[PDB]
Amino acid sequence: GTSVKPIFSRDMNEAKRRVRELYRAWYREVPNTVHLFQLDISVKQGRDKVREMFMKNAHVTDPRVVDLLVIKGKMELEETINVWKQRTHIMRFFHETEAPRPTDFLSKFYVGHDP
Amino acid sequence: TQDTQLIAVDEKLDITTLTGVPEEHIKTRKVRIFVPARNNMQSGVNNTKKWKMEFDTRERWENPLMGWSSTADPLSNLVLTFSTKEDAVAFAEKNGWSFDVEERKVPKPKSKSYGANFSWNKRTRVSTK
Amino acid sequence: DTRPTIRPRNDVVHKQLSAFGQYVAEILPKYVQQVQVSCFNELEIFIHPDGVIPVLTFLRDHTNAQFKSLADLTAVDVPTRQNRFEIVYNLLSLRFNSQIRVKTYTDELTPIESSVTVYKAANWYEREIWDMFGVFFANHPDLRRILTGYGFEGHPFRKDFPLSGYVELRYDDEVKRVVAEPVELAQEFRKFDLNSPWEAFPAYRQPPE
Amino acid sequence: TYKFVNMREPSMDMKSVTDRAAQTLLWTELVRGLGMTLSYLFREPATINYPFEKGPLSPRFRGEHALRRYPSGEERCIACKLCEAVCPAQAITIEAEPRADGSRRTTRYDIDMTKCIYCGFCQEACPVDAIVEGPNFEFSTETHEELLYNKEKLLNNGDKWEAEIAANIQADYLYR
Amino acid sequence: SNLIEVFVDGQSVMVEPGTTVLQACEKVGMQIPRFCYHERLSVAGNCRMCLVEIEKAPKVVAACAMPVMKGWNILTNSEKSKKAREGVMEFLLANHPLDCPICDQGGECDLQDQSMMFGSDRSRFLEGKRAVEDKNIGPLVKTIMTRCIQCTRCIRFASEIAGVDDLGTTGRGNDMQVGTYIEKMFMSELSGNIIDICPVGALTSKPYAFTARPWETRKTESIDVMDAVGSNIVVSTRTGEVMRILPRMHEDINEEWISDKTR
Amino acid sequence: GVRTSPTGEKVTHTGQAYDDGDYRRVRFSDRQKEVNENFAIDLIAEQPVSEVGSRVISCDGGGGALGHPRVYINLDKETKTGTCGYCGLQFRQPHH
Amino acid sequence: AGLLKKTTGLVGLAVCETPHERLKILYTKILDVLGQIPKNAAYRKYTEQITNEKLGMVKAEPDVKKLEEQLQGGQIEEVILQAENELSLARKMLRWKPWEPLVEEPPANQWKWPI
Amino acid sequence: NEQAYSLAVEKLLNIQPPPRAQWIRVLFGEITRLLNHIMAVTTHALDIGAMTP
Amino acid sequence: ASATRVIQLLRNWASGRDLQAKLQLRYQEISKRTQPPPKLPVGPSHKLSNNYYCTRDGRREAMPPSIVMSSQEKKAVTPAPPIKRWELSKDQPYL
Amino acid sequence: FRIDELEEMLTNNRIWRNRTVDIGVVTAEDALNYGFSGVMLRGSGIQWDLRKTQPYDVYDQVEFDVPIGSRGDCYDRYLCRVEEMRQSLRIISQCLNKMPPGEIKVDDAKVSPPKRAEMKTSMESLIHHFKLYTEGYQVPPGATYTAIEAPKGEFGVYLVSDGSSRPYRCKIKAPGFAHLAGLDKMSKGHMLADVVAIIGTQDIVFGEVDR
Ligand code: SF4
Ligand code: SF4
Ligand code: SF4
Ligand code: SF4
Ligand code: FES
Ligand SMILES: [K+]
Ligand SMILES: [Zn+2]
Repeated sequence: GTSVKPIFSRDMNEAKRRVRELYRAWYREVPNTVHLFQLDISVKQGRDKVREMFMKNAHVTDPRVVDLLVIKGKMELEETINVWKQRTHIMRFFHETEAPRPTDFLSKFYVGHDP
Repeated sequence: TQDTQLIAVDEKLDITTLTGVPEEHIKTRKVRIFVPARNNMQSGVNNTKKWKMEFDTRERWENPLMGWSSTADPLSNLVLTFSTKEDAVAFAEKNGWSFDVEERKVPKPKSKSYGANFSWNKRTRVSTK
Repeated sequence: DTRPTIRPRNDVVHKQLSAFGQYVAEILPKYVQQVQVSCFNELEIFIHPDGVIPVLTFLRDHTNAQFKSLADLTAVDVPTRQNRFEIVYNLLSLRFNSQIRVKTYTDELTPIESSVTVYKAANWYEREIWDMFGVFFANHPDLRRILTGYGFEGHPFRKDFPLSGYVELRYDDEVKRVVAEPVELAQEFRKFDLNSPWEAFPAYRQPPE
Repeated sequence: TYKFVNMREPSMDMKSVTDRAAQTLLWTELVRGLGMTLSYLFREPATINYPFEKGPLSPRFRGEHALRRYPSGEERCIACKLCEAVCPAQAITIEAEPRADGSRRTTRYDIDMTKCIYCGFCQEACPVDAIVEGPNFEFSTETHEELLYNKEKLLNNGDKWEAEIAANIQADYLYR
Repeated sequence: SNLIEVFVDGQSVMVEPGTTVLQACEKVGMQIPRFCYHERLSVAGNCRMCLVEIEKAPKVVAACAMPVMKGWNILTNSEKSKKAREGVMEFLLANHPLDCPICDQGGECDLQDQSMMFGSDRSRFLEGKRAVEDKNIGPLVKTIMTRCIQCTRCIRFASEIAGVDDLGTTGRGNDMQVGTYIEKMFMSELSGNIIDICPVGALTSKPYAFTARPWETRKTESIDVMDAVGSNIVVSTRTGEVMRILPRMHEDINEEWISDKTR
Repeated sequence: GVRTSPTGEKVTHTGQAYDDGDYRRVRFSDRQKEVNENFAIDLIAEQPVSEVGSRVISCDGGGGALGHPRVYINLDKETKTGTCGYCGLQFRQPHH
Repeated sequence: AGLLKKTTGLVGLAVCETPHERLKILYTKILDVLGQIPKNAAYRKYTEQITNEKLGMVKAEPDVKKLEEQLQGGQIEEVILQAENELSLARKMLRWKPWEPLVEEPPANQWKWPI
Repeated sequence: NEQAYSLAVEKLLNIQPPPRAQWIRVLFGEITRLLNHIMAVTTHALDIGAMTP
Repeated sequence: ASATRVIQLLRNWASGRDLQAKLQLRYQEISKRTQPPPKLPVGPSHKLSNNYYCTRDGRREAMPPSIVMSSQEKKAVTPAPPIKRWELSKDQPYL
Repeated sequence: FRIDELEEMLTNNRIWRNRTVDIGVVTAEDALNYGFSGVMLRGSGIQWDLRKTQPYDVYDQVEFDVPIGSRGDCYDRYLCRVEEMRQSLRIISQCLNKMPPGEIKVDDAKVSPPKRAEMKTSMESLIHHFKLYTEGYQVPPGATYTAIEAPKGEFGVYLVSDGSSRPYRCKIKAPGFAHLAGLDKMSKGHMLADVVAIIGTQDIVFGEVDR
């Protein structure tokens, strides 16, 4: 039950290590993917998107889950590095065409039936 | 007996971030599990023998063209089957959807006898067949 | 004859396959869990995950088994069972022409060891499962996404995944590119309620409780 | 049984080697193909003068959907919605109603031609031969909305291609 | 106590004395196809689809009204039982009119489902069928009495459940017609429930009459608010629109019936 | 019969007619609202009432196999005319 | 063997001009490897049975063409190829050790397939 | 492909097609084989350069 | 869409064959497109007697997969008897 | 008379062979482990064909030879395809000469729609057609892997049905998937014109590999 099989990491410390050089690679990547892909993104506003995506899954505490996010980010890194990904997919993280979505209950009531 | 470097992991699964469901669909959506009541137009029974999960219905507007039933939530015509309610609730929590539980209503077995159609004094005597 | 519509029954192949099933069950009792042969003469072997490499090798190498062809490799997601995903390996023999099937189980996270070495055809098939069910494969040479679009999410063949997906893409002149947008159908998929409430096959009735 | 395709190894006598050397040097199989293509040049060109001449067809041809009607003029569709439950692409949509006369005709009957995959499942599903696919294929349109048909458009299709559909059904109902 | 052991096609179960055979079979999970017996209504043994073979017994017995006895392995899947079901349905499905595309019961007809499961695949009826003139019994129930099978469920519902004993039978033989003889006005508060007890489309819902084939409408559970009883119901909605309200089984609130006002 | 809307549009056999404001009428400007004139409501009414003299009458809709499934309507009620649900021809006893 | 066959017909392997001694040496090696395998294992019984049978027939009949006929394994080249594979299998699962009882039962109902 | 799918389906159902159905199936599957081999060879020659075949 | 004999002999010699026996064209030899109404036959179970579906159902006559071995001196057995060797082509063994 | 006509243009031509002969060899042993099928196997030299070894339908009663490759190269596979054309013509003749008299669909109406005559006259046919086109034939629970000799290669379906009117999971084994999986080992030093000569007898349509 509680006992389970790991993917790579044994404890939160080593998975915490893997996300470390994943962020390493993303940092060293962002500028030259901006240069290579002719991005309209800027360098700083490239890095902070990586930071916000890394902070998005802050709640995760199961190790195996952390290995899963790290290997999926690894696949993301390969897709970006050797130009298999395309500029549109890179922009996909930045929500340009997506209109701003209200947050307060009052605006939700004004717009339509939705929780 | 199955040595694969086993580790006690007490907290429940959080595969939510793995499933790729968007944040508002994993948070706002409320799913209920239930045994679907049989269609009263039918006497068939083998449709209330499974645990199905379905999600809250959302906006259904009519498109300008033919008044179709265009909708926005993808998880509207999505129903999942399960043998026992424990499997369904485990799936619900591990995925991360706020879940609601309804107990499996079953017909009470009633004593039925054809000899009740006729009687000497009881009111149960029928008046026509 | 008397049964011109019913398919012919070949009991000889059935008995012979059952004999080979007892054979393979005796040879590898460590990983084999349950072997059975279907009515239409198709044998299936239910093995523990740790036997993905050993059993396959025994089926790929043994003189009296002689299976070297990976017909296909597939996962069948079923959310009910505790380990939802089940992986099916389909093998075909050449010297002893026949089709065998071995089936293992895994959940979303517990990895299942990647065959590849036993059958180098599995590789691409292997990737599909990872890219289509979330079943990660241990030490697979390159487990990158194979089928779906770039930067995708989830694993579509999961039965919880909606039919229409989550996000489409289309031209936007405001940004002069194809952009991804949350789903908004022009007409919703009508889900018909088939499967009449009357029992079809008394033979396969689930026992009560 | 089987046949080996390429085991015809050559001999090595003086005649055979001279022939092979001549074929390699004095290009012969090259000339063989060069003369075959010449034979095809002088032949009768296979070409149909569209649109003056059209390709051969069959009475079973599946094309534009249409709603037929009885000889009395009444539409055959009783809105059983079998065709809607059959269309694999779900291109058919019906809303029924008790008409003023009473006969349960369709308030709405639209086929999304851009969703349709032209299978002929609807006609074989129809128990009154109401929905059918006419022999017309010449309905390439300019706007996407032009393709999305309506009940009135289907009725007009059944009233324009009608002698066609009646003749084809008369020549095909025995097969089906 | 008094629980008597009764086998069903093999495995045995504990059965209360006086229990009908069909309830004993239901105790295991396999269900006798039926048209005359409703669980909350009196039994009549009329459809004869409840026939089943008793092990070492010459003639088949009706599982609807049969007090089960000691032992008595119920051969549900016996060849004689299948033949009896086949013949009884062939008789049922002889004069049935060709209205399946035009009858609202289509797709949830019961009779259609039993034909799919336990029935033939071809008709040897070489003669003409029977037609019965329609008797109007309201703006609330559509009446096509040529489709009726004389299962007597409507009559027993009128007598016991509603209490308005006006729905009966007339004549004899194959010309027996179930109706009201007089052009009477069946206007009880529970009349609409006859729409859901009629196995065939002989009685249907007039307000909903041919608005949607019921294999499309999604079903969502809810509670009636027209009355303080709060009867459990199911709303059948297609394409973002409410079509009809059907009763849900609760056994504590509304059994499986609702008022015409609620419906 | 086809009749014109107060705006001017041709009503359909179902009764559809876009109202006065009804912004969804720009679709028809520079185009036409396709309506079929051969109304099925009235094209079945003028058909003669068949006077076949028997209690129960078969109807396939004409054309044999090409018609609708064979239905047996009942020519019993003296106060009205029986009709096949599929086609719609009104059958009646020849005044008994 | 008379005129040695030019090609076996399968391009993945060539002709062994001295096949009998190859059968002998490979069979002896795999018999040794099975001698390693503990007696109680059913694998050793079955494979020793088939291999000692095969060695008996190959050392009995010295004509290659009849060797393929009573060996029912096609051309002798794919036969020694399969013998090498059998050696490899026995060696590889020497330390896999499958003769032990099952590692553990499947979890509850993991094989019933009416859902 | 239709032959494959159909054969799977009525293999599940323990049903065999009538003999004429089998003969039509094999005849049209072989016509399909001719079609597909023509595809392969002709389009291959197109890639290599040959346009006439 | 036949030709002149002068061209007819030129194409045949260039093609090295007698192609007039059959051209890629298709002349009047085609099947007529107004065939008489075919009376289609029936199947085996078309009789009105002894056609009980109980003795003819195929789906109902399907048992669950027969369990062989479950987790809850025989010789060696092969999945199939070794496949034989095909024969060479009698017509054209080698192309 | 046109199959041979194509042959004469391609078979003995200098540059058709030179561009294609002995480019991208595939070893017979390494072919079957890679999951290769169809002519890809037959080109290399393994005598295997589902039409003969596992005869589905009436393929067993049909007499035909298969073309078996010699060198396992591109040219051998092309010749195998053409000889398959010719054996296809012979098979066509055989089935054309001996088609029997009988119905077209299984007589059991519960699985195949009834004929339109009994549709409009008989109750049973009407109900069966209504349910068949409304619900369909509910399939008994079970999983099958059905494989046939599609012209590309062996084509298979893993169809697993839960026991209702709808399937539970169908998987497509397309002959081109394992082919493209092995396409890396297929060309390991040949030129770009060679890789495009390879994807030809690789005969990979991108409609079934991609699913
Ligand atoms: S051919 Fe007709 S029935 Fe079939 S998908 Fe297209 S519109 Fe629907
Ligand atoms: S199947 Fe025919 S009759 Fe039924 S709804 Fe469709 S078109 Fe109308
Ligand atoms: S009630 Fe009668 S007409 Fe209606 S679907 Fe059932 S059998 Fe057909
Ligand atoms: S009218 Fe309906 S409920 Fe009454 S007897 Fe006939 S079928 Fe049964
Ligand atoms: S239950 Fe046997 S007839 Fe009604
Ligand atoms: K009813
Ligand atoms: Zn009529």
